Amino acid sequence: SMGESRVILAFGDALFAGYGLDKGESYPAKLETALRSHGINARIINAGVSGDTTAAGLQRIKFVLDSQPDKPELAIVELGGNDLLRGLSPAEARQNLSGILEELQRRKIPILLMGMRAPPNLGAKYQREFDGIYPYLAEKYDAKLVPFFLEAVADRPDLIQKDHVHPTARGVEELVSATSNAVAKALPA
Repeated sequence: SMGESRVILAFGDALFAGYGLDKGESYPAKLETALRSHGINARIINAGVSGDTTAAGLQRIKFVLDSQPDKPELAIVELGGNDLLRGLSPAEARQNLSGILEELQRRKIPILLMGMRAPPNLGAKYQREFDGIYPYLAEKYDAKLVPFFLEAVADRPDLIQKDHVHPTARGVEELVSATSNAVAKALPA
C-alpha cells in the first residue's frame, strides 16, 4: 500500500491495556493486525489504562488527545467496567462518559463506543440502569455502538484469564467450614 497509516485511538481500561498478556497480544495490537484484512493499514494508539473508571478517563482525555502527534481519525471508547466493579452510580458513569464523548465531538473525531454490560451480582435495578447508558450515549453523540463488547467471550470461560477469585456468600460459608477448625486451634484456650 502507499501512504502513512490511519490513526485510531483506543481509549480504555485493562481490556485495552492488555493486562495479563504478553507484548502484542492486547486487543489494540491484534485489532491493528486484523484491520490489514480489511485493506486498512492502521496505527492504533493504545491508551488503555488498567483500573481506569469513567471519571479517570474524563480526567485524562484532553491530555491524551493533546499528546498525539497525529490527530486520531477514529476514537474507540471502552470504559465503565471499573465503575461496575466498584458498584458506582450508573448515572455518574453516564455523565463522565458524556464528558469524554463531548471532547471528542468538539474535535470532530468520529466515535465507536464499546458497550459494557453489568453482571447479575449488582441486581436487576442496577444492571438495567447501567446497561442502558451505552445506547443512550451512542444516540446522543451520534456514535457507532458495539452493543456488547465482551459478547464473544461471554459463554467461554476457557477464553478468560484466571485472576480475581472473590467468593460469593455461599462460597464464604464453604471457606468458613473448611478453615474454622484451624482458627479455633490457633486461638489460645
